[PDB]
Amino acid sequence: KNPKSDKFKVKRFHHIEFWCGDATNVARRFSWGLGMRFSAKSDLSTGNMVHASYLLTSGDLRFLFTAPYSPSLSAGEIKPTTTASIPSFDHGSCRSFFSSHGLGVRAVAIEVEDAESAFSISVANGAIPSSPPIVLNEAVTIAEVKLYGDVVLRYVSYKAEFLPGFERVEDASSFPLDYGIRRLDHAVGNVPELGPALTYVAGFTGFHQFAEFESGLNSAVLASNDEMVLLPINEPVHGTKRKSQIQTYLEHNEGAGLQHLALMSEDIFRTLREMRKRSSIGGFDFMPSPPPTYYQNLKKRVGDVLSDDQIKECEELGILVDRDDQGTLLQIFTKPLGDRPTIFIEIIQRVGCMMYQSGGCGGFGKGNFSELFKSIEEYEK
Amino acid sequence: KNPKSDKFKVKRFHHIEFWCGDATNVARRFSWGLGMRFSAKSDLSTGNMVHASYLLTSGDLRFLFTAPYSPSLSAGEIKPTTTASIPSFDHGSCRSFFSSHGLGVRAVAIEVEDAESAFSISVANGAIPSSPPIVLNEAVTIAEVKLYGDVVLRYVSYKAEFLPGFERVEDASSFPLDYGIRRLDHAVGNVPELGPALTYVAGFTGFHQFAEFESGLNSAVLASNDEMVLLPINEPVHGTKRKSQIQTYLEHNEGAGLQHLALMSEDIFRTLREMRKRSSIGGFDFMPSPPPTYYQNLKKRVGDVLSDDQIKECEELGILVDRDDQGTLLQIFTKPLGDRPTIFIEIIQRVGCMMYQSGGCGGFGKGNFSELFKSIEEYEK
Ligand SMILES: Cc1c(C(=O)C2=C(O)C=CCC2=O)ccc2c1c(=O)n(CCc1cccc(Cl)c1)c(=O)n2C
Ligand SMILES: Cc1c(C(=O)C2=C(O)C=CCC2=O)ccc2c1c(=O)n(CCc1cccc(Cl)c1)c(=O)n2C
Ligand SMILES: [Co+2]
Ligand SMILES: [Co+2]
Repeated sequence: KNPKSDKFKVKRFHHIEFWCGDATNVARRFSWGLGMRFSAKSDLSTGNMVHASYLLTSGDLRFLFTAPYSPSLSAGEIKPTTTASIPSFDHGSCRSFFSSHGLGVRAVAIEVEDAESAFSISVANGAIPSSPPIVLNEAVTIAEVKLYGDVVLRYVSYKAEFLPGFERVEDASSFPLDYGIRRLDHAVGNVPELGPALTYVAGFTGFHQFAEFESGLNSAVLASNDEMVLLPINEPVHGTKRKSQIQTYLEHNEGAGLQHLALMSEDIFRTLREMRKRSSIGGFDFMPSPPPTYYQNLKKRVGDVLSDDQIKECEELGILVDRDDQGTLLQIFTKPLGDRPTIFIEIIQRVGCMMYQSGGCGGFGKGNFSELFKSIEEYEK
Repeated sequence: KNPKSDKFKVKRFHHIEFWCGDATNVARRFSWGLGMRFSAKSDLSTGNMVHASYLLTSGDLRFLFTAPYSPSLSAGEIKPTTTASIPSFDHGSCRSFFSSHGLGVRAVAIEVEDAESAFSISVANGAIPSSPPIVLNEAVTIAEVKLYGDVVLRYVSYKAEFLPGFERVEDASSFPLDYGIRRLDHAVGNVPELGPALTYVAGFTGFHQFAEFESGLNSAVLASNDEMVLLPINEPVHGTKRKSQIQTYLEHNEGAGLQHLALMSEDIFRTLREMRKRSSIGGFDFMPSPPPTYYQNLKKRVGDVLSDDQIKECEELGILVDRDDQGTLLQIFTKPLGDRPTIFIEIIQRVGCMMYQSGGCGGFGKGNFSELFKSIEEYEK
């Protein structure tokens, strides 16, 4: 059931912005590790005396890395005279965010028809304002409201190239890396209490609960009208044998924040080959692979969807597989992206639900908590 | 002339420590960009609840990357009960350093016979204490005094593996990269006033001025007894046509600090091939190459030292060449290592001065200011 109750017209995930201490080093690491091309910049070389911002792209996926310069460079500016390309940016907010949380996501940006209207309606329906709508060069409107913790939901809308004041990156420094990642599938928050977080966000968006079919968490998913903007939220379950990983997150993150970003690949096998090649030479590590019993058990679970060779390829790469009543999901998780055991990345590919492919086809892999548990006890023998 | 006036016995550069916002991402970028192996760690997985510290090595060169965790993880500790592996580390100092200066060098560490004695004698001769001598697991003593700005000179001494509490890195995550870098040749500070900085440092070390043979700077070099610890210092020259790059440093760095690290390669040609291969896929960029007239002029300057093929190879890679009365220097400079136009890296190889090779053979390339200027006007034609 989908009541299509969005209170404003939402299109797609537009970008994810990381707040960094040094944007250069994070962006270059992420570019090599994920196969994303350097596409735009806003920094000293473009006249921005406030913040350094570098954009990586792979398909429709946009990762933005931003860090503050010394406030002294812009001490004479006021907001009417600012050289920042992102008017919501604040030196003090950025430094406090990074000191409190370490490296992580500041903004989940969705593209909307009308960012001023999206902001107004949101705030009229309980959203905590974070940055009022601002029109950039009469072409792009950007607005921000609080999502959870210190993460904002950012609305962007275009009259008709990333943002004004950003410049396309020079051909020489823009090496066309590509490991097959194409778009952001979903973005997941960790919170202390799922109920109040769900009520708040669903309250100002009109996003509906996405139908779902001892692990330390309860979770629910909010979705836009066409279920292409997907925002799951987790809360810890206390009192378990193994301490909840959601609670460990909240502790090391200093509270709520973005837990993982799930990136859709058009060929998860090639993506994982390419990423695993680079794990130990500057890229990303992956969680420990499931035992072979897990892949033995795949024949019964997904033998109508994956061949024996396609299953062996999953075993080669540590890929996980889960199933809805509608589709099949292949997924794998990286180790944390930075120093703290907080944010990580999920690579996914979905099979089925053709009409184009409907959002969320195959679910989010929650059946893999049980199957992993079973397979490890089965492998123990 | 070398009076060998060291006030304590100094051995060699031991390591360079960067203070970071996220040590993971800087270290992984540096590892790939410079061909340095992950060798040791001190972090949550080793019981360190205070800071994440990752060590990269290439030959004798040691780069340490450190960032603070949330203070809440260690809120119950006191210095007698600390889990930090580096007792001088302070959350507030690290955050203030990084917020003020961005990514850069906090510690220039030299190995000495006796770090307690080195500290005491230093302070008795005017050094500003920064961290008193502390004995780690009865095996290693570490002490720190102020060098310039917020950079410390760190003394380390061993009774007889990097530091106690650091663990050797797992074979799988320790990929044996190597582009030919072997040791730190020199470490260079930028200051507002060269005279008072020279007097201070030479005053508490007994380091002597290293003999030297419109560019925007004045500089001098301090050296240990065998001239293997080399610490040049720059000050800006004001009132030039082109604004001094030293002054630009001081402005963007919020004052004095480490300007560049010069890394000796045992094969500068292979190092630069390997680094330039990776410039646009996560590694380091290099300053713009000199005009072809510069390499035409190399035949007259160094034709007795480099063949025509070895010169063409310099032109291929943008390598610079300078000459002492004693030796020849090949050098090249990276673009800034991070967001701000502050710290950069120099790759060098020295030819001559065999006895082993004496320190500083060939100088520091100050003749290349004139030769670059000449060659660009010559290329203009
Ligand atoms: C993130 C994630 C998802 C996911 O995407 C997600 C949503 O998108 C929607 C909300 C529910 C939800 O979880 C699905 C399955 C997962 C994981 C996962 O993170 N992990 C490792 C956990 C782990 C493992 C070992 C020790 C610790 Cl402390 C912790 C798993 O095993 N599975 C099976
Ligand atoms: C760092 C450096 C050295 C060096 O190692 C050093 C010491 O170790 C000892 C003290 C003197 C000293 O300088 C030598 C030569 C250099 C550079 C250099 O940095 N540069 C680029 C500068 C530059 C160029 C263009 C615009 C701007 Cl704003 C700025 C050069 O050209 N040469 C020729
Ligand atoms: Co997920
Ligand atoms: Co130098």
